[PDB]
Amino acid sequence: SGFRKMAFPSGKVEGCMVQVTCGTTTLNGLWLDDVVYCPRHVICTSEDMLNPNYEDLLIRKSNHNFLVQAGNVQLRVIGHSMQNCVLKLKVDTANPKTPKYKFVRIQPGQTFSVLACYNGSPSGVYQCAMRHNFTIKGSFLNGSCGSVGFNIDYDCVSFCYMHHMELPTGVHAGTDLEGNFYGPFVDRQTAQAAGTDTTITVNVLAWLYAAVINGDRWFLNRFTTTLNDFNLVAMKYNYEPLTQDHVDILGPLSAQTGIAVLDMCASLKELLQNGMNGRTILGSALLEDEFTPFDVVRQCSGVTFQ
Amino acid sequence: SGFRKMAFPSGKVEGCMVQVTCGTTTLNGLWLDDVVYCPRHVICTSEDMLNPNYEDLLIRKSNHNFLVQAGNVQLRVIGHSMQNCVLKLKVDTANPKTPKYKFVRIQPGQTFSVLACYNGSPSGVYQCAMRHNFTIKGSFLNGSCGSVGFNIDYDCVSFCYMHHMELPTGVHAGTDLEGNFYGPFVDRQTAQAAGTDTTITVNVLAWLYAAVINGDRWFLNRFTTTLNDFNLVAMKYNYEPLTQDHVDILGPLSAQTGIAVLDMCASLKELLQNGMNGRTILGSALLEDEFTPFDVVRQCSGVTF
Repeated sequence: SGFRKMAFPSGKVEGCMVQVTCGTTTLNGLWLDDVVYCPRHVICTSEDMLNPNYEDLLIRKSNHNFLVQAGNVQLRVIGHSMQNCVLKLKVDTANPKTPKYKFVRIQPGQTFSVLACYNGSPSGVYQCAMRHNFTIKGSFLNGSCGSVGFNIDYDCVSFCYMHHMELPTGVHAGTDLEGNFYGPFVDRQTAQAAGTDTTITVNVLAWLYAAVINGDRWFLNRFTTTLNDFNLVAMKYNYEPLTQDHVDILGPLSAQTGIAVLDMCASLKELLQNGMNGRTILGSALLEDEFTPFDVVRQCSGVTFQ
Repeated sequence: SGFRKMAFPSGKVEGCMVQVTCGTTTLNGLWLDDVVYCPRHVICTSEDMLNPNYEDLLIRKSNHNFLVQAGNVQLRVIGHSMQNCVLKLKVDTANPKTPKYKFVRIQPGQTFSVLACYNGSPSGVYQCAMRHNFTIKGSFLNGSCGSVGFNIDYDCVSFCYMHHMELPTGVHAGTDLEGNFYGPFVDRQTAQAAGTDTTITVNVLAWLYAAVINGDRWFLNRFTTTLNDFNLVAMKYNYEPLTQDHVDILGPLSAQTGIAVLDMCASLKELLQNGMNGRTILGSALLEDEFTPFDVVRQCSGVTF
């Protein structure tokens, strides 16, 4: 019993974190095979950060200008290239700790674990959702640039995120491991602000199922609804439209509890309009939207990894 | 910036979990050097779960009654002894991934990370706190017995909890790594029930300071209170009483923000009286009590680690 927000065990990734230094700036890198991956704004200075010329600044850099430390050991750089917003440093040694991995790009609403690091050292791990405005609400202090987010499938690590910057509202923005930003952001010291966010409706439903699985059920009612009636209510409360697809991923939970998806939907729409009656669900006084359906299944059936 | 419920990286503990089987019972064990630790109820059968005589049960076991597997590999048990409610199995191989570690016993309000495991394999990692009724509100399924709680300050792993059982209310009870239960609980399937759970006041106050550090200000007021008057009010909301030691502990955060501890107590008292008015603090719509003053400092100022 019980239900916590839960991250993937981080061991496979802590073996990959290194420290990267270019002049006065030091940040984190991801050492896989013989390549170290890190944000390309490491080559920047404070002077040319309002308008970087990243191709221009790169070639002028020597392979020995980049200093890569893995713990007490130094890594010689024998080459570099830039892929979108990610720098790649070729080193002469393969990482003996490289796990099975693959680079994936995630969809808004999907969750992942973040390994926050500083000076190449893993500091903490936590669970984030890719918000619909393509930010994540993380916890990142100065020097956490280059920290990575990931999921684990069986024994394959899926790297989905690499941290680049903080937005003025305190939310965070980054790229996939191929250097493409999530959302309408750029890595320049310019003025940027996240779009308007929406509740990940399917995640709220999954969380309500997790509450029912755990015996927390005061919100269930006798009513049902349809996609059309629900969505008209959802827009006015700034909720993501519930598609036919969403219902089918909720299938397993709809089976294991005996509450149909449109049945659960009528409970959620009542909570939207009436409120929570000063009560809590799963020890929360707000509708939690950072648990995906797979997160609830993985946690309420005990999937383990390697 | 930002503030999240954060766990320690789990790699150092992942290298230590193994699967321990006795008869038809399988749970998790902790493999450090040449000892594997696990809950001693792994040696119970179904006839010995109301009033098990563990000394009697254990002397009847041979080393070959215990199957220990680290992944693909079988560990040969060469001895066994009992320390309070924890079994210790000596094996012929020290664990090559044993980290630097120690065993500590924690006090209520303290937080730690939990590496939940099944059949010796990690399923996930989350943060917990030891409540004042000496339970934790974990997330455990059947087969999670033997999972451990830990902190990693610097490079030393501090093991402070091993999971033994779930109580009829959904909460969990366990031991330190010396086999002593937290609280009045026993590893018997007899009727047991958690004492009243109080809100961990010093942690709430710490979280409110973390909010101010992060820029939240809407809940501040111009009142201050005495320590006695605050405890009279907070008691009525089932809050833990605040001692002078707690006031000292909040001193550093108090200095960093400029808000006196007793003046933040006045803010908490008002929040209990009016609730949140639909607003949030640090992303939450209730008052969080699972962050220590130490947790707040580590996350809000330099952590590195």
